[PDB]
Amino acid sequence: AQNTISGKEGRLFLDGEEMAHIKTFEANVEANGTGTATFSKFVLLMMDYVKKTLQAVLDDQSSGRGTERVTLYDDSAKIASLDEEEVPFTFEDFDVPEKL
Amino acid sequence: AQNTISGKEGRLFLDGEEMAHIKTFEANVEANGTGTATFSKFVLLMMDYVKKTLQAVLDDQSSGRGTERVTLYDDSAKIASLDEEEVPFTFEDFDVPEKL
Amino acid sequence: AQNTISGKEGRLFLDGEEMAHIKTFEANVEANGTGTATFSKFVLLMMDYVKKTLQAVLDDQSSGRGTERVTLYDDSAKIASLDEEEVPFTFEDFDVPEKL
Amino acid sequence: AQNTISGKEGRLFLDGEEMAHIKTFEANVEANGTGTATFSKFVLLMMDYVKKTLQAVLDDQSSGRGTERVTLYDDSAKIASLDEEEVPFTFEDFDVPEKL
Amino acid sequence: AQNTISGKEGRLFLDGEEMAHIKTFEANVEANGTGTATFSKFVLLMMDYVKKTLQAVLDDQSSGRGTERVTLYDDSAKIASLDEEEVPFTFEDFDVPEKL
Amino acid sequence: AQNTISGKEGRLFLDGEEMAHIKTFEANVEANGTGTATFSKFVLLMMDYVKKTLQAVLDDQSSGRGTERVTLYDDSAKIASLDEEEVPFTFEDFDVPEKL
Repeated sequence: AQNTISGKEGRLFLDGEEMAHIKTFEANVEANGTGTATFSKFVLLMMDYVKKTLQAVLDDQSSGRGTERVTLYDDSAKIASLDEEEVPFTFEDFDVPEKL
Repeated sequence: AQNTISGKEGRLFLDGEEMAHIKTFEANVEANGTGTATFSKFVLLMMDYVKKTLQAVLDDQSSGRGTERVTLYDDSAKIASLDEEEVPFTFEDFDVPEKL
Repeated sequence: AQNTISGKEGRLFLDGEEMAHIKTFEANVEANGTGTATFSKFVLLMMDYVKKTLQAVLDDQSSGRGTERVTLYDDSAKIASLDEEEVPFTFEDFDVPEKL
Repeated sequence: AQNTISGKEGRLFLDGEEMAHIKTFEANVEANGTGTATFSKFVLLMMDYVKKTLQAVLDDQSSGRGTERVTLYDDSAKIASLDEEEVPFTFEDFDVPEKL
Repeated sequence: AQNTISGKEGRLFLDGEEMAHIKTFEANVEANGTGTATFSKFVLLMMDYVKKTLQAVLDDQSSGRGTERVTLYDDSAKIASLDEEEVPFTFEDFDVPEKL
Repeated sequence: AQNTISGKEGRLFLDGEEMAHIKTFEANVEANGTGTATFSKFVLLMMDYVKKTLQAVLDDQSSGRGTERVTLYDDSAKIASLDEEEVPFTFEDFDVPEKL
């Protein structure tokens, strides 16, 4: 429900390579969880990777503090990706390490 | 129904520590009541606290007077919070102490 | 139906005390009638009063003339008010005394 | 259907007295027909009259020509009017006499 | 479906007389076809004529080229027109003769 | 679902001739796939061709990289096209060759 989490403009890295400037994304801590996000070659490349680390900028308007980075630590999908924009994904842990 | 109450940008304090710059929130005096509100570490931290004092700025457009502060005095939720943005909550008393 | 009536920014007075800067309101001559309106301490105070004279500025776009004041002459509600924003109310007479 | 007709800001006259600056109105030649329109004292006064000549400015965007005046030549309603804004009405003839 | 066609601001001529500055219109090649369009005296006059040549400016955003004129070559309707704005009509051929 | 792909302002070429400045288009890798897109003479001409190579500018907001060109390599439709704007189509391969 409101146990949601989402963040503006982000980038996902496959073991070090940036692979898609993923825009709006919105997860759901179930810190394992499910979520969704919308995303050139590189990006798409990165997507195929996350299919098989998404580091964005948190968009909590409440601003309990200010604005921090959010990372989302951690095959059908792989095939769907062979050709809507809201793609599903399932991180295994989330985090808000630094401010900004 | 219209026995509602809501306020723009607010902050909730857990025994003295600010823990989430909670944005739009909207309660419902049943001054005990139920409500909802949408909210980094600190904020989220504060949320886990209110789960187990929300002091915002009233947004009554009628402006019967001007603009005053609203405080909302005073586990499943705690678990939901482990990972939408509209979170539920149940204050035990509300108040409009000062103007602004 | 169209036998409606409504007016922008208004104020309701309880025997002389202003008690809520009530924003948008919209009545319905049945000049007795029913209506609804959306509304700090003072305002809320005034509300508890009207629960048990709303003088606003008419918002008829037709502008058959120009812009005049509208007054709305003249317990469950009282209890609902102990904690949505569209509150119901039932004036016993309406009026458009002066221009502006 | 599309056999409609409507015009921006208008005024209705009861045998010579302007009685309501009626805003958006939209009729329907059945040049007798039915229609609807949304509309201080004077205006409301005029309304009670038309209940028992609406001269506006045509709002045909097609602009087959330019912009002309539209007049709408020629009791339950009377009672409804004792207290929504879209009021019904039934002209007995319409016209687009002059340009502007 | 997408075998549609439409064009901004246009004018329809009855054997040489302009008779309505018809705004947005949208046809459908079935180059015979059906369509709809929304449209003072003159315009309305022209309408009664087309009831019994619509030359507008094409609004294809794809801009496969640029912006060209569209003409639409070539009684119940006649009666409906005696008093909504989206009127139906059935051209017998369409065309995009010149650019602009 | 999110295995979608779409791109702003594009142009489709029939063996070398530009034939329609096709605006918004949105495909779906099933890199063969199905899709839809909305599109003067030339454009329409090109359309009749693709009916029987669409090269646009990718609109991935995620911006995993920046902004690259997207090409979509490779009769009922032909007939529908004889007269809505969202036309269907079925590319046989997609591509994001260069940046921009």
